Order: sequence, then C-alpha cells, then structure tokens
Amino acid sequence: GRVRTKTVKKAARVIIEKYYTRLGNDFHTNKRVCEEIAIIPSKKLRNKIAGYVTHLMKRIQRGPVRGISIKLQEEERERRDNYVPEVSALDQEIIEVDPDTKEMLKLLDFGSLSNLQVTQPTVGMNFKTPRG
Amino acid sequence: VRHVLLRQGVLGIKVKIMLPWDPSGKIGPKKPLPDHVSIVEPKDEILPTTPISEQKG
Amino acid sequence: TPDIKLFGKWSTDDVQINDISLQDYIAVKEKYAKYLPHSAGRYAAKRFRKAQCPIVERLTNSMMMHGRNNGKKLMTVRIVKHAFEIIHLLTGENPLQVLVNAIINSGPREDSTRIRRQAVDVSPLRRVNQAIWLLCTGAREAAFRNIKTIAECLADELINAAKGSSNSYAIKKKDELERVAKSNR
Amino acid sequence: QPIKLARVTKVLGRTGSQGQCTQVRVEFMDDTSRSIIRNVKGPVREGDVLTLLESEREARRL
RNA sequence: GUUAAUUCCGAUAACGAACGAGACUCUGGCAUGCUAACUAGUUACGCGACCCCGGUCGGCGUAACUUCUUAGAGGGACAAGUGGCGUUCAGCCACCCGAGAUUGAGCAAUAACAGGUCUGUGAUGCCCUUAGAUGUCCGGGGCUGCACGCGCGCUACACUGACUGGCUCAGCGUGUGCCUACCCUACGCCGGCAGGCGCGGGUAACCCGUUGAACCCCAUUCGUGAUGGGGAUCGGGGAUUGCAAUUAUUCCCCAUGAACGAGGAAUUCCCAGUAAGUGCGGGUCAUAAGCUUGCGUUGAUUAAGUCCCUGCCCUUUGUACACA
Repeated sequence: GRVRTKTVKKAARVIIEKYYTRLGNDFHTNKRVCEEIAIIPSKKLRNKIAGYVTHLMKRIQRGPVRGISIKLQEEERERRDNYVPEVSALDQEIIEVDPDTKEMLKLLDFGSLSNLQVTQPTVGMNFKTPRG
Repeated sequence: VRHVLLRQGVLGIKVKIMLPWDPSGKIGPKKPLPDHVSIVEPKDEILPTTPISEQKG
Repeated sequence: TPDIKLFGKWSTDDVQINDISLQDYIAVKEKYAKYLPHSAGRYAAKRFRKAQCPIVERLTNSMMMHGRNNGKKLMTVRIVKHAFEIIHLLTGENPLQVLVNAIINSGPREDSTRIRRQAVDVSPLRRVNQAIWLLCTGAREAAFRNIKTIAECLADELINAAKGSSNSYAIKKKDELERVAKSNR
Repeated sequence: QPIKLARVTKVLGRTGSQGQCTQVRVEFMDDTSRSIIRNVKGPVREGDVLTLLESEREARRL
C-alpha cells in the first residue's frame, strides 16, 4: 500500500504550479530543487512530495493535466482557442431546404433566394424506436 | 491536570493548550509542524528577449 | 572442482526426472545443487520462492519437528547425509535419483476437500509438499520407539517409496487418500 | 480411463467455503483445442503441468 | 475504481475545513566518505618464547589509521526506471540496478462504560471508631492448611535420546545506597560440595569480562526394559542469609525411585530471523525466578486466500427494542 495523501498532493501541485520552470524530469535533481524551494521538515515527506512531482511531470509529458494551471499550457490553450480556420461551412453554394421550410420562408419576407436547393420530403413516416 | 476541592466533592480540571509556531522560539517551539508544508512565493521576474551585457571595470 | 558441483561425493548430473509435471518444482539440476543442503534462509519470503529451494534442503528443513528437535539443522544434515549413504549402500544407485523417484511415486495425484466432501486434483508444488510431509512422517513413525535409527528408517522409507511395494507409510497414506478421494467423488 | 496431463493457462478465482481451491483453466497438452475448468488445491501459477486422473468430472462455474 | 485507512481519482447541493489515519519520534541492517579516539582495536616494527626462511603468542611497548568498536552531522527509497492491467487518473503485479521495493514499538479522534483502584497518596466528600481504639507498637500464628474442580506455567513420556570427557561461539544489561544498617568480584590457600579466610580492582568502554552461557560439534557407555528417560515423595548429613527456618528460607552429598508409552470433547498462539528449542541480564532480593520484561544462539513447515465459524466496518431493508 503506497498511496499518497492530500498533504503531499496539494503541496506538490502548488510547487509545480509556482515553480514549473525550475522542475524537470530527473528525480535526484527536482528532489533537491523542491528541498531548496520548499521548507519540508523531514526527508520522508520530502521524498513523497518529490516522487509525486516526478509522477505529475510524467503526466504532463504524456498529456494535459486537469488540476493544474501551467502558463505555457494556458498560452497554448489560448492560441488553440484564438486559432482562425479557413472559409466557413456556413457559406455554401448548395444548401438543402426542406419543403415546409421553403413554405414558411415563402410566407416570410425572403421567399425566393439565390443559393438554396429544395429537396424531396422523406416519404414513409417511420421515425420512432419500437417498444420494449 | 489539576484538582479543586469544593464543599461537595473534588473536581478535576484538564487544560490542554496548543502553542503556535514562531521562528524565534519565544512564544512557541522552534521546529515547525510536520504536516505544514511551507512554500515560498516566487519573485516576479521578467524574461529577457534581447541579449545584453553588464560589463564593468 | 570448478566445473561440476559435488554434493558431498555425489554428482549434480545423472538425475532423470521422469515426470514432466515436476521439472520446474524439483530444483536439483545444474542451478540449485550445492555441497551441503545447509543454508541461511530467505527461501520462504515470497509465495513461489519456496519452489526454488532445493529438495534436499526441503527434506532437511521438514525433518526437524516436534518441539525437542526444532532448530537442529546441522544435526538433520548429518541425518540426511548418513541416510543417503545407507540408500547407496542398499540400492547401489544415486540417492538423489532414489529420492526423486520416491517423490514421484509417493505424491498423491488427487485429494478431497470441502466446498460431504468432493475430490479435486492438487497443484504439483502441493504434491511435492504432501510427499515430503508423508515420507518424513513415515520415517519419524518408524524411528519412534525402535532400535532402528532415524537414518536407517528414512533410508528404508525412501527406498520403499521409490520401489512402490506398498510397504512405506507414505505409500500407504497415498493409497488411503486415493481410496477416500475415489469414494467421495 | 487413462491418465492425462494438462497445462494451466489461466487461474480464475478462489473457490470453496474457506477459500482453499483455485478455479483453473487447463489446456490439454495432447489436444490443445479442448480445454476445461477445474478446481485445484494449493498454490497455482500459470504455465505448469498437472496430472489429471480423469476428465469426466467438472465443477460448475460460479 | 483503488488503498492497511473517510487514502485518493472522479461524478456530485455543495464549498471551506478540523481530529484520527497518514504524517511524527525511536529502534535495525547500507556507508572502505567526514568528525573523533591511551576507558576499543587494526597494520607494520623493537624484542622475548616455542617448532622445523616461515607460523603462533588477549606477552610487552611505539609510526600512522578507524576496517572491526562507539556516537554526531548526514546521506540513502521515493512506486525511482522498465514491461503488463486499469477511465490511462487514483492505483496493482513482476523484474534490472540495488542493504532494505510492506521491520517493530510509542502517541493514537468524538462519545460512553454505574468496568478496576477509597488497599498508592498528608487527592478527597459522606458514614463509623477514637482510649478496654478500626490509631500505633510488641510476641506468636495465618495469608502455604486439603476428600474436590478450574486457569496460567515448568519437567518429561525418550535411541532425532540419557550419561561421561574434548572443543567452541553474545548482547540487552547490572554493580559500594539521605534514612539504608544491604554492591559486582579478579587472584591464592582449606574442603568433594555449598562455602570460609586474605590482600587487590571498579561509582563503571578502566574491574568482573575478549563477558570462555546453553542447544549444537566430536569419541566411548547404553539397547526398547517404565531402562542409564523422568525426578514426584521421603530419611540422614553439611553450609550460606537473617534476631528468629518449626510448616523442610535457599544451596550441596548419599539413598529411597511414584504416575507418565504422544493424552477425549473442546481450546491457545503464529506465518520470516517468525513460531519453537535453548540459555543470559533487570524488577520482586538480606537470603530467591517454577513469574514477568528485555537480549543472544540454532531456526523451520505451511499460506500470500476467505467470510465457512467467531467478530468488526460502509449501503439498503424490517422492527411492536431504545436499562437498545
């Protein structure tokens, strides 16, 4: 039974959140880094925190981690959100129009349009899942 | 753990007081708590984007 | 002898393990044979680490029982050595081969258990354990209150178990357990 | 009835009331297309040979 | 889902938290690196003794050192790395490297027990006695009594053993007292023995003590006989401690020589330096361990699972119980 507790885990998350650039991959390097940056009164707790820091860095190298706020991953998230794609799928030359939608558009102001394509209605009214 | 002698009987008094921690050691102990993990704040530094020098003498 | 290991005066080789079910659980060939079966320990720390212990050391460790004899490993090494001498001076073959044949011909292939009892087959390591325990119990029963010594009784039990003449107490208890398991199935 | 040999390929679980018998999938080494499920006493690791006296009786899977 | 754990992952009318667990302290191996050593040793010599250049000497002294000895700062292990299982998170198994990849003890939450202690207190409330005392002292007896049953232990029921010689290995420890009148003992004589007499050492890594402890190792005697197993009971004698041994205080010598042939229903403890065999220290001690607590030697079988029995902890259900 080798399971870390919350006093190890939350403190290690704060250490990685505040000092992500100083920490690395090697255990015997970031162990001494966590010793120098954090006041840990015992070697056993220091080794637990350093091991959980190494395991979270392995999780970072494998992919994204939920309970963390890294500035570089936040910048990458902001870049992927602010990425602008090519021309839209809303701007099409052929837009499939159902006949009742064509009727209500005729009853509205814009009845006859330029780049619409009216389609045939789905014959056969079978749309419900059978019971049981 | 103290006693008090009343007229009817004798009552016991248990007073347990947890002392806070200080770095000096006057009001409390010198060694900190094992559960408390002290993490300092990183200094607000600005990353340089232009190679400059600080030559003197 | 830096090439081959001489168990006392006995070679490591010329050991014909007939049963293919016991070739991993009898550790006597080329890796776990030594000069004497005496050792320090550590063989019973893990679950399947007991199978890597050599069978002569297992007989050595299982011989010391019943209070007054628990903790005389040098003394039961003396017993096993003189018993191997008596086995060679009666049979004329390798006493290690006689002991392996005794394990094969004395280990019961089935047993009864409770899930009214039902008969199930046993593990091969469990069969080696049961065979060693039955032959040690037969040797101690033959040596209890008798002029015939413990080495002579253990030699007679191993030779009768390798022969299969239904004279050994281990062979008799194996036949009894086989009859009970054939009954309650 | 003859006496067969079977190699353990998978252990399933602990059976019995006291938990003394393992539920063991054994492949017959003579005919590898036929395999059965039995109860075996003692410690069983996957990949060893057992000596079956008969293949008629077979316990129910729980 | 996972863990020894309300330990975490993750959903979530919850969020922020607190005690416990975890964390903590000590004990144990890993260090040929540091600090140190005439209250400990090692290596080289100067000798001396013995055997035929070499070997031994805890026989002596010294030029370095801590490897053996000791205790301080430390460091070292954290699921660290690989391969699988698993929401790829929490975690689990195996393995290379490695002294350890689960050592043990202490502390140990809220609330309760009509649990034990008034016979620990000049801690104490209420009741009783208080001079022919339930205060205190002296002398003796008893707390040991014996048709019986129960509980914890010790010795054996034997040849894997008994007896006799030879050999060979420890650490917890303790040691001269306010009153206190009582310490541990080296060595030489008297005696078979318990012991007695003299000078010594030690307030303790100096002296007991290199702590020459048992099982175990080797060689004769025994021969399946309640026998050289076992030592219950009992007689005669000799010494130690104490004012006083009778109801044998304890120790030693000779002799008498019982049950016990592996123990029924039932029941206790345990899985690694563990059980068990075995002996040595402290407390009780003037005389004393068949007890207890520590320590050392030899040292396994079987298992890495389960609710079957006995109980415990979460969820749901039922209650006509709530001294449940």
